Amino acid sequence: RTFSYTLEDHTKQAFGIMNELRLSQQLCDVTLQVKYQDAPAAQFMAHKVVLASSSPVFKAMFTNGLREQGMEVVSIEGIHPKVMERLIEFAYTASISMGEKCVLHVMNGAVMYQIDSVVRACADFLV
Amino acid sequence: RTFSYTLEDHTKQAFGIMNELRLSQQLCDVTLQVKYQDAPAAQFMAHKVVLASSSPVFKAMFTNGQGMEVVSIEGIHPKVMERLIEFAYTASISMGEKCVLHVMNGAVMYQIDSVVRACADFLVQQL
Ligand SMILES: *[C@H](CC(=O)OC)C(=O)OC
Ligand SMILES: *[C@H](CC(=O)OC)C(=O)OC
Repeated sequence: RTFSYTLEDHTKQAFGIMNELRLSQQLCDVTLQVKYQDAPAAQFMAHKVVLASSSPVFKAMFTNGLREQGMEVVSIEGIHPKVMERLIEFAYTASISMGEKCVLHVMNGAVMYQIDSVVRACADFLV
Repeated sequence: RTFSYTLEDHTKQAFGIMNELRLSQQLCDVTLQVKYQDAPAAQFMAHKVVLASSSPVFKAMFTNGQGMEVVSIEGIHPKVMERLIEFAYTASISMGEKCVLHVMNGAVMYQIDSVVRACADFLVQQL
């Protein structure tokens, strides 16, 4: 015989504690310090492989070129730090929430990182 | 207003992506050297944050006292460790009726309860 088993919500629960390691700052190999014009500078430590799984350009930033081992500090410009936080959380919890006055900026931030499931969610909200 | 959105198929897609990354040895920080009793020694590369997301033992291992790490693994077979690692990235596992005990023992070593309870429920069928 051949017995097979598939835990359905495993990916839901596995992502649940990958978010714990991000908040507890464990196993992190990238630090996204993002500074925006007329905005307080911020820092978000995350995991390269889990951000690569949610964004093709996050995947491209970390897979090619000469990357720093251990932990790589990445300077990011162009998006507000309060928008990058919305994107990183979506990459860890598969959900995103905000007010009606920021869905435009979050859409532009999600287009740059090609998180297409968010650019279509922000588009369906504005219709 | 308040915008909210949850992509349901996200965690399934993201795991399929970082499964492609482990099959191409990108963004990996582990080399699991499996040394069993007179078995052909095999090696498996994976991510600390992914193995920690599916195994409490792997979480306690990688979160203690950086960079790339090579860990020796003994007491487990390469093919049952390979099946456990594939479960971490695919949430699925498949064995033969003659290998259900050697995988339940491998899963009980790393406290992957979902695989343990499934294999233990298989043995009570023929009992
Ligand atoms: C928007 C802030 C936000 O999205 O809160 C969830 C913003 O930064 O204004 C430009
Ligand atoms: C081998 C099953 C086994 O008993 O190894 C511990 C196997 O099915 O490989 C796919």
